[PDB]
Amino acid sequence: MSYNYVVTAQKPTAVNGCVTGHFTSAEDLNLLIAKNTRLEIYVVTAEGLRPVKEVGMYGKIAVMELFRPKGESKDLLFILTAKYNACILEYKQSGESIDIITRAHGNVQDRIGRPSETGIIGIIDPECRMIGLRLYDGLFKVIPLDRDNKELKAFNIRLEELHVIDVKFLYGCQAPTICFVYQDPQGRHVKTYEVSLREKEFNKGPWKQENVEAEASMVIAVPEPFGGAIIIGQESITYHNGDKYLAIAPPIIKQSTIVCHNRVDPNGSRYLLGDMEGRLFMLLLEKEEQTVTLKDLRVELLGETSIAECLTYLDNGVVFVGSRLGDSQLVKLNVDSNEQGSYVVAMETFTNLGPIVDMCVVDLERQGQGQLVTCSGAFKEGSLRIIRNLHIRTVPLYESPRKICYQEVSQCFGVLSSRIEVQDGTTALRPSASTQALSSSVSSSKLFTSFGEEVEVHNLLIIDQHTFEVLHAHQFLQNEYALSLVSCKLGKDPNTYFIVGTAMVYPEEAEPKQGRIVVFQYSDGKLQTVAEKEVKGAVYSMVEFNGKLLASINSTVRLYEWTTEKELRTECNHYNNIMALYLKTKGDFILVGDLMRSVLLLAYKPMEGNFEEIARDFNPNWMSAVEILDDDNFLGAENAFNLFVCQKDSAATTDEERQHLQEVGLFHLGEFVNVFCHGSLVMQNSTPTQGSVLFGTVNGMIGLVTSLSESWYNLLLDMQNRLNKVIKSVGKIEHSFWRSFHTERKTEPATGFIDGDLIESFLDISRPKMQEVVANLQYKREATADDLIKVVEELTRIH
Amino acid sequence: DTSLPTSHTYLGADMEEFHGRTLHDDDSCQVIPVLPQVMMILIPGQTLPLQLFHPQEVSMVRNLIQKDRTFAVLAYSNVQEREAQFGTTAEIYAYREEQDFGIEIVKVKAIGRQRFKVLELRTQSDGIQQAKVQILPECVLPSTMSAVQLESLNKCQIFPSKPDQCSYKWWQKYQKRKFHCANLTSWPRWLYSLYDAETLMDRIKKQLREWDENLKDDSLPSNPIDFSYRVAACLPIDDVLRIQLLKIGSAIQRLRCELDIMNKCTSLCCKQCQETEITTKNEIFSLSLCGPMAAYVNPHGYVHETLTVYKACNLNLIGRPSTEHSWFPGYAWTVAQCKICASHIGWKFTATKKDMSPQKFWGLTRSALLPTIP
Amino acid sequence: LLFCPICGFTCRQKGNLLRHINLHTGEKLFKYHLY
Ligand SMILES: O=C1CC[C@H](N2C(=O)c3ccc(N4CCOCC4)cc3C2=O)C(=O)N1
Ligand SMILES: [Zn+2]
Ligand SMILES: [Zn+2]
Repeated sequence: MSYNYVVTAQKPTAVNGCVTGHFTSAEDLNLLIAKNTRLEIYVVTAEGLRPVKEVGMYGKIAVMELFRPKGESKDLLFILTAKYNACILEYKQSGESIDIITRAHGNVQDRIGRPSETGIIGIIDPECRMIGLRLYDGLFKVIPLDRDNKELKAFNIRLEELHVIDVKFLYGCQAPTICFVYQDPQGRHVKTYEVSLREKEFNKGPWKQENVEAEASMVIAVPEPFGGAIIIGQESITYHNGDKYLAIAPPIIKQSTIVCHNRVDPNGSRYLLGDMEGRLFMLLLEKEEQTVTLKDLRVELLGETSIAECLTYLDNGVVFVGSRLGDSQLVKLNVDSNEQGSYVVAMETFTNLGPIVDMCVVDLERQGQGQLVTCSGAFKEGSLRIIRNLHIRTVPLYESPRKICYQEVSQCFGVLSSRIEVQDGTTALRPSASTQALSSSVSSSKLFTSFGEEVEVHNLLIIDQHTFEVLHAHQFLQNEYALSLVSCKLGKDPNTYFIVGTAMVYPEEAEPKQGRIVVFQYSDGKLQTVAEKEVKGAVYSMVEFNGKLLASINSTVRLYEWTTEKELRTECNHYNNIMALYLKTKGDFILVGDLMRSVLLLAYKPMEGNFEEIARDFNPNWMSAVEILDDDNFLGAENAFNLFVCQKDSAATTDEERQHLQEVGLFHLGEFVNVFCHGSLVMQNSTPTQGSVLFGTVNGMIGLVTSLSESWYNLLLDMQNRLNKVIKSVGKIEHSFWRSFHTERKTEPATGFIDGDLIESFLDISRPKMQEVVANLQYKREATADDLIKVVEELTRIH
Repeated sequence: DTSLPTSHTYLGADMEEFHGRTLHDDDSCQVIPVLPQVMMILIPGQTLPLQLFHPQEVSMVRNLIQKDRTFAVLAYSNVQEREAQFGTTAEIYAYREEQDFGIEIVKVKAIGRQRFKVLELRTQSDGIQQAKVQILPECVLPSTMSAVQLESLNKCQIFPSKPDQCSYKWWQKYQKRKFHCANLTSWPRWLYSLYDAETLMDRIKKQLREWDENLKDDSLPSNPIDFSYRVAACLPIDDVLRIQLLKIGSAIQRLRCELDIMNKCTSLCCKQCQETEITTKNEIFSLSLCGPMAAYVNPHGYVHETLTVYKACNLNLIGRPSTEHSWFPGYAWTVAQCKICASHIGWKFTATKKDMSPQKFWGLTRSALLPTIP
Repeated sequence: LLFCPICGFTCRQKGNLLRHINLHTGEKLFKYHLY
């Protein structure tokens, strides 16, 4: 078994949900933000946002809704996690002490059922009579919202429509009514049902089914006096209410898909809409009196914001934009547009490191304390983030950064970047790092549509390590996709080179047939192409292997040597019948992995001058990253946001055992790990941990994995078991369930991993709780609170 | 007509059929009889015709028909030693008795249902063999983008429908929409397409259509598992490759392996010679709905997996065109031997009437063919 | 015209009959096949 220890150096920063309500008090206007596992509660004030609380959930918040059942003085918060833990929580404040009460909780999973292709949907009736959930196709789960349902007992209702796009509860209905858009072979249709709790069934909806746009995807339940619903698709916005029907086809929204919305006016007269490219529109419902009925619909382009995962209007024209691909924003809606015609003015920016697609550790200031340079964001939100012990610096690029490497000798970073251009000859959508470089070159190699289609242009950017200016930008050939990047010396050459692997990608070709390995040298402000090699495949990954270059061309692993003529000469080949997406090395050992979790450990034999397979472990599952912890342990990121460790037993006495990498550690991280990298952010130079591997994830979380001794692992496992019996989780989710290795219809207990966050929480509990935790704990001597405090402080000092 | 071979009319007239399909629970442990004469590797969903004369196996079939209509076909790794690690359950779906030549004969047609692992092999005192069977499961994985997905984009993940024009553009749109969140990861969209079930099935369908002009889209299963098994059952591959495909439990991996085989293994040479090229993947044409290849039974009950090819070389003709028990109606067969090693390779089918198309072709036994990568 | 029971090979003499049959790869399970 292995002994590993995982901590969070940076908590998730990407916003996946946001709601507004009256949660902390009946008079306070509260903004609740869900960032994966974190729930931040702010009080909206004229000066901005005042943070009142921040909570950690033992789960990934998938649904987060505020509702106020009759008799309650303030809103209650319904939260569902990605593991189907549902909880109704209340905000209780006593003096200066704040705690989140769990009014009700329970797991709403089903033994059988296929999760919906459109994901989890959670809605609440406007009268707070029930909670409706769409978790699996063909079923609609109903949780009665009575106060006696303290275990959230739910019942299923069969849905004859299996492909449901969106669903909402309607306003102004005598009985709980749901309006939903669903797809049949004919097309998209809007249907309505009445939910009967007594019969636990569906009854005929208030209005008959109607046909809607083929791309209709969004349902908005308009409140009274309008009632009815609004269907938003890729071309038109329509309003249905009984026999009343209205439709508009505003051209402005046709440029991009509307993905998020929020109601501004409580009576439904105004809505905020957000597209996929960062545009923010306002949808206005013209009102005419007869009762009151809708007259017309009109959409206005408010302006541009960061690519919005969610929107929420707070007050006084202030809107919070929660972004997954960039920094979240607090913007102001002005009555009159500025000179540029934009009504949106940015007030505040909230940092978001995610997605971290690549990163490197570099000691720029040269004090023995490393710094983390990550490629964050995507599209116009792309940037570089420099993180040091946690101060963060942002270098916007306005294009997607993919790979990064540091060249110490030339004092610069090499960043692979991608920008989207429109065929029209291609035109860049906006200025970016690749277009505003001081010096620029374009690939010119003898080797090797429609108006409106988007194409990807790939560049290598040389960026100064001090000013972070784009010193150089080299553009790759047309249709060339740069996949890998390394910086190193080769052979007996004293020079240091940037080596880039690329694949020639065409729409008609499923798998690339051509590719390049290009060796540039950045000297005296110029990027020269020292060497160029053509290969019959995609160079997915590359590494420096003891002065040689180990590349991965499709399903082949090839070792090249750097000759005195400054050319790459094939040293040896190995064929693995799996695409070598992930390629790592240590000493003479090579770790090869594909997207389906297949792992293969080879060893280079200097005398034979070739590779031999040392070990293998094939287990169908999606794998997002691998790393080599040490000579025998290999860490990887597995489907369902898991971490796994595989171990090699060379001294097994059996050929079968010697060629098997038994898994010796599993741990549900809750984050999609994108990149691993050896390094630490703390000053170096007896310690309780050996090694250090940082990892960056999709949600902007940065984590650290280190190795413990058996004694330390046993002590900390005992400490975890003792803490779980004392610490009260929000929503009453068991820690073991939360950290259990999870997969679709499968769950194994966590093993070989110490949850560093749970241990670090030991320092925050009160002294009586510490005494309870340490009671009857064998350190020989009975462990005391002071000893465990010292141990936990030592553990905290590693990051 | 590509539907005639699948009916196995050569056996006889309408046969008693059983629609009572039965499937054992996943990971279940069972005890299954093994028919001694069957030496074929059976893929799930593949048809297997049989002719039983030996009293013991006739009795075994008779007993099976009344209990479960299921028996085990072992993928013999060591045929001479009868050592098999994996196998496939076969369910009898048609059966008939006959009294030709004053000898009792049983003509059967079964279908492969489930792969399994071999635990124990016990030889009964009556010459029958029983196997302790571990029913293998189907490793089903979620979409690659399910884990890394955006909640806002969860909608619009259901495409309108499937209508190069209106197809290649549709596939480009499908790739752009299904793998958009690939921008959150370290790999491109076209890489995730290489592990997507639908795209792999589409590419395999393109190849199969290249092998068959009248291949309607509905003729292939829409389930990745069934599609992969159907494709594997019709590939001109040796026994080792067939066992390797059987081992793979993931439909995605099976589809990828099948695509690799179809794109690389382009030559078919004599198994014994190992170098005498006999034909190429371009000459394969599907005269059977099940695919270019189909299993047939000769008068003495031997099973031949025949693959139809327009052209074949290095073959010597023995005998003269005879229509007796010809597998393909209207075609007279003549024995074909390897021109070098004289080993039997198949039969040359020649037309009997000038209005038939094609006027001539060859049917090569799968067991006598080695797929070669040029 | 001694007919080989596996492939249908034809010959009038006898020795070549075996020369063909034993050239077949397999166990041939004759007891289970010959009528
Ligand atoms: O397409 C075809 C041609 C090849 C294949 N086949 C054989 O292997 C075979 C062996 C012996 C045979 N005889 C038994 C003794 O006296 C009459 C003929 C006939 C066949 C025969 O048709 C078949 O069944 N259908
Ligand atoms: Zn031969
Ligand atoms: Zn023969």
